[PDB]
Amino acid sequence: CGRTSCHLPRDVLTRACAYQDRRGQQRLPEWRDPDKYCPSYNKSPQSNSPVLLSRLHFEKDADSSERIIAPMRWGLVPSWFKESDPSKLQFNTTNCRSDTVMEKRSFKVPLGKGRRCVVLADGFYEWQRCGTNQRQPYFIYFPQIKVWDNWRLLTMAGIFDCWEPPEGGDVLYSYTIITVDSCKGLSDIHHRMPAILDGEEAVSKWLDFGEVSTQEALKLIHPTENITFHAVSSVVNNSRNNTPECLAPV
Amino acid sequence: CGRTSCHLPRDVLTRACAYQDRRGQQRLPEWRDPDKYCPSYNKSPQSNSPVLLSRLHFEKDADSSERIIAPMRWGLVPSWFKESDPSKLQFNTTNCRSDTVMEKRSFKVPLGKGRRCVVLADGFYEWQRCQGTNQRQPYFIYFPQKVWDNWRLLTMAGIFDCWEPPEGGDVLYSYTIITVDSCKGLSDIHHRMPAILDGEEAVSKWLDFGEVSTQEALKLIHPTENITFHAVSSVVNNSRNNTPECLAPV
DNA sequence: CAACGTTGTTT
DNA sequence: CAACGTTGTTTT
Repeated sequence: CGRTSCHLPRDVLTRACAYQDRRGQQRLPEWRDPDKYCPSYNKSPQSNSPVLLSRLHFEKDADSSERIIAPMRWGLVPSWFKESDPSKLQFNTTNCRSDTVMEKRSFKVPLGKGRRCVVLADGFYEWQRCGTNQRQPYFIYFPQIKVWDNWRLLTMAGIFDCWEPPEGGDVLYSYTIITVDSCKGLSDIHHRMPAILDGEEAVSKWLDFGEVSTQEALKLIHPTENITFHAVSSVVNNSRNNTPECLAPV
Repeated sequence: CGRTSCHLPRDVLTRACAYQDRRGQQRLPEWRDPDKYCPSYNKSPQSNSPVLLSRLHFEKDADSSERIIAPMRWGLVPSWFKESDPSKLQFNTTNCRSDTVMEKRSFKVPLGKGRRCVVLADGFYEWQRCQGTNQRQPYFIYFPQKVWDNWRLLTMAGIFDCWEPPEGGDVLYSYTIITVDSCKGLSDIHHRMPAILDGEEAVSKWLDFGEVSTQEALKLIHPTENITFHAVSSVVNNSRNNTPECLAPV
């Protein structure tokens, strides 16, 4: 997808990410770079979103089932990118097609290093081509079986890479969201949907690059029907608008 | 090492190579190209020395435990060598480090074709760096045993290759002697020593590429303490000198 | 990390 | 040779 919501405050988001480690012990993920978390109802590519990844990416002797939550830049910048401005990337890595993921060098190399991450969101927006060229926006989320008390975060399959700015600076962590065919439920809205990891097991297996090979992890990548949506107002169309009105029903 | 002695006449050398085949039957090895054996007390790289190798290198239906003795050129000339004069080779292949042998493509490829051979010598010379001068002291180094009646030949682990002169001629067979760390007994003389195969079992297993894989053969390659030496005169320093005086004690 | 262009070794 | 080290555009 091309737009998400991820508005919850840091403390609330962290509690909504409670998980069981490989011994069945309930835990919260540990933050890296929490100050780069910027809550918004209206996230575009080139902004930072919180993602889950295995602690083994940061500590050599770590339990790969332990989770880090870290803000990462949406728009995978390949490790080999030669220019000094990540936004000057000449091709689009907002998304990564599931069907070609192991063929494309921007995605296959980091995937092969185990750089699998789970992109968090309240949900994603998608636009239906209406006739006129005016498109209708939808907010799309897990069914929620106030509402933001115990909201179920959407967990999208991503790949990340690490890029050292040639002229010096912090290693950039950036991600792409894997896309698949839209399920029947969404097929009238759009032809594509994100690779959604539905439940603790799918999330754990996507993250655990120490225990779960690329072949096994890619079996988790497919359309899913376990999703709902409502139409929203035009307010979300302008990426500068960050209000509860962006995902409010009409 | 960089210098050996191999001075015994062809008939005496062949009797000193008595071995048991795979049925326990005592045999002498069979010569190829005996006329290329030129006995000397003072052998340098690019000269020919007799080596043992499996008969299976020469006959498709042979008992791989049967041994050929054949003169080969010291200084492995890789099969890929493109120039017409083998002495133009820009790499020194007198020796092959045990620790990196599987990383070095000039040694790994022939090793993988089973081109393992046992380099024969009376013994080898090594030069000791004596602190406070650049004048080095030479030693003759041999198996523990005037004494040329029943002398025990030194049996060093070698790899060989086959090079066709591009402009035509006989296939060249050339060898490298594998090197390892010097044992404690020799550590004051030099930091390196040849890979010595101590006894009939080590020799048989190094030769038998039909029955003993690369992994198993490489377990035979290590420092050994079963070695003695004496200092010799400067006469051996000049590689043109071929006299009994080269390995005579002082 | 599959494709591709280069190089090969020790004291 | 063939094993090395080096290279590198993507989606709706």
